[PDB]
Amino acid sequence: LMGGFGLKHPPPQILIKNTPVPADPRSTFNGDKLNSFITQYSTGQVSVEIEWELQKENSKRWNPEIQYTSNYYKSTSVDFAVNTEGVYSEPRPIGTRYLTRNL
Amino acid sequence: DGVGSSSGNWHCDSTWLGDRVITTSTRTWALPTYNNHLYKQISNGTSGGATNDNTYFGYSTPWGYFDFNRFHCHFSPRDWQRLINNNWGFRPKRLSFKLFNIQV
Repeated sequence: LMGGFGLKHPPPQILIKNTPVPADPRSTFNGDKLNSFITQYSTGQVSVEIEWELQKENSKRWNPEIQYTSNYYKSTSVDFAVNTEGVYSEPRPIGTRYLTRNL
Repeated sequence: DGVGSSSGNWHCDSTWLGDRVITTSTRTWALPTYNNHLYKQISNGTSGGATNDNTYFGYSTPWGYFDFNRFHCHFSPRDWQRLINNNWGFRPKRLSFKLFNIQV
């Protein structure tokens, strides 16, 4: 109901964790669990690639369609770009429905 | 092919294949007799109100000719939209011409 593709078997969820590294323990045995660790974090790269299938539009409409376009007039900044501070923003929401079809 | 059979069919279509598009158009025409079947000398000169810039000499014939040399002949407004929004360039390659179903 938020929109999308419903899936019985959606793309699986991917879990990631840092392995705990203990700090130096006591030199005499204690049976309690170890609560003292070295502080860590990790960084890296992630890639994702999706193949999409397209359904081409085949239409006998004579007159031109409605299209999504960018504003022609001058502006202080470009839409869908960074500003002076280096912040990327998205000006408006963009839907999918422009071309037409007979009911 | 006698008087009772048609010598062609109506083709108006566009086909978008990959790196090319093919347009085809059909129209109905009417051809009058011009000049009463005569060739005629025509001219214009400065003897009348014509200035020297507009003078000419030539001939009008008793013949017609076909002109498809405008783009709206070959493209619907929607086809022209597909072209100009999606492509960096285009050029013509080859053409075919047919003249059929004549009646005097």
